[PDB]
Amino acid sequence: KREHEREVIQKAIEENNNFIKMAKEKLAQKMESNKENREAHLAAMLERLQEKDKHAEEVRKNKELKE
Amino acid sequence: MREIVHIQAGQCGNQIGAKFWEVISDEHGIDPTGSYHGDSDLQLERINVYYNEATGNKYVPRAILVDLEPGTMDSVRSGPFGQIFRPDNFVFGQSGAGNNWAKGHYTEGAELVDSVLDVVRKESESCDCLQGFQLTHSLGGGTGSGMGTLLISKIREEYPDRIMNTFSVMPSPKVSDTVVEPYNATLSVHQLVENTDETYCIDNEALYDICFRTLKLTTPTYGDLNHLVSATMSGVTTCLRFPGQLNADLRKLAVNMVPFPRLHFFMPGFAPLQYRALTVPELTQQMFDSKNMMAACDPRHGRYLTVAAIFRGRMSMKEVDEQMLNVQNKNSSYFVEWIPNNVKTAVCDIPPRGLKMSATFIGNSTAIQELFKRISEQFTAMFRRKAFLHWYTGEGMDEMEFTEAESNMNDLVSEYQQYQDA
Ligand SMILES: Nc1nc2c(ncn2[C@@H]2O[C@H](COP(=O)(O)OP(=O)(O)O)[C@@H](O)[C@H]2O)c(=O)[nH]1
Ligand SMILES: Cc1cc2nc(/C=C/c3cccnc3)sc2cc1C
Ligand SMILES: [Ca+2]
Ligand SMILES: [Mg+2]
Repeated sequence: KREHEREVIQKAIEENNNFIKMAKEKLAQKMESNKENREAHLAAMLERLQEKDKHAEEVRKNKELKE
Repeated sequence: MREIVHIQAGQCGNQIGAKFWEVISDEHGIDPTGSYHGDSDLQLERINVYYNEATGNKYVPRAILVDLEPGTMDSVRSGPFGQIFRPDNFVFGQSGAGNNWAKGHYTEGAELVDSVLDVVRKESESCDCLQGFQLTHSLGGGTGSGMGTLLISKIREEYPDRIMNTFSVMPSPKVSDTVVEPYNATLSVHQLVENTDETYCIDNEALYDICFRTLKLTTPTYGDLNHLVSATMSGVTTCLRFPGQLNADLRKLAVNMVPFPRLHFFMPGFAPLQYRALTVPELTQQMFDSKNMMAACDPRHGRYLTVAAIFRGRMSMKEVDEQMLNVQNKNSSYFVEWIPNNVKTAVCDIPPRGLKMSATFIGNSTAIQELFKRISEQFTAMFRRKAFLHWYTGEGMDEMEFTEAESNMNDLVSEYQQYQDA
């Protein structure tokens, strides 16, 4: 009975610790996934704007090849 | 010298325990300060049974006060006979048990139990000849139920050859604090079946009915309920605390009352429950009446294995003997025929306060199964849907332990039904 008393209280500790472990990992996964997604969102936005620069330079270059 | 160590655990256990000490201290003539101021040497002849003699001729109860929260024990220390208790014998935590058997038995209570055992050991070591242990508690809560039975388990390990008796308050939906009371009670009963010699089953439903139907109290409080318990506990311990014809310790009393190890759950009774004194026939009639039973079980639904009856006051012992022989010979169908002379009677000259004479009933009836059946119904009603189980599994318990406790009490019930049809 004594060793059962030990098994119960250490099962309580184990479950409480696993809950904290899972929560910490799930949160770390989400904040990391979010960081990658938001950066990629802004990376794609700036790349389009940097594409407008490439197009604008070709416009001025195309006019330059008419003079 | 036949010393008894008293232990009280939890809210109910301590409030009832305090009232018990409040009552017997009055009977022995001990004031709240611990000084004796009686009027008879008979009050001191067996004073050592429940009291330790202090340095300055004071009498300090051999009591140990246990709780997981300081709330109730602060109330005791601030009570009438609060200063009479040994300060070191106040063992308490801070967390509480939250009406949870698991917290009392496995987690919170486990952290405190060794501290209690040290006090128990300290009291036991200073006993010339330890007679046994005595626990007051409820089974529906967390501390008295969970830690109470854990303490019993520990005491049986350290004192395997000592008598372990309990005054256990059974939960009831009529007088309830939480819905998990049947869970806590079922878990505790399994412990009591194996680890106690005598358990006085005090049903709060019975106590409520007595206060309402008989005592004509419209709104019974716990205080009113504990008044009945206090008076019963005084009566049960009367022959142990006072000189008389009965020369027996806890063991000898257990031997004559318990024919089967597991079947040791008694139905307490008391009479009267007024200026007009009762006659001996009236005492005997009421004493066997269901309305004076405190286990909320009808004795006519079962049979008596053994019966003990204690009369207090100056009365015709011949008339008492005749009246006891009257009830038995008028209702012989309710007493088992395979145990000759199973009804024993003792008389004490000193009556309790307020009454010129009284009577206390101790019945080992098979009708007590009605109480366990009732608890088992309430248990199964929730457990079949695994309701409120998360409170317990969160403390490390498994569903299997519940299934096992449920099965052991159904076995207990079946065991009682076995001897009812004998
Ligand atoms: N007779 C009586 N029963 C009580 C008292 N206090 C609580 N109870 C019962 O005991 C159960 C609650 O257990 P409790 O002792 O309060 O919890 P604990 O402190 O963890 O042991 C409920 O079923 C209540 O009906 C009391 O003072 N007198
Ligand atoms: C036959 C008989 C039995 C009996 N048993 C008693 C129990 C006393 C007790 C007190 C405190 C704790 N545990 C048990 S009183 C009594 C009186 C008679 C006649
Ligand atoms: Ca702690
Ligand atoms: Mg309570």
